[PDB]
Amino acid sequence: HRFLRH
Repeated sequence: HRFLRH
């Protein structure tokens, strides 16, 4: 569930 967010 590695939901990146930058």
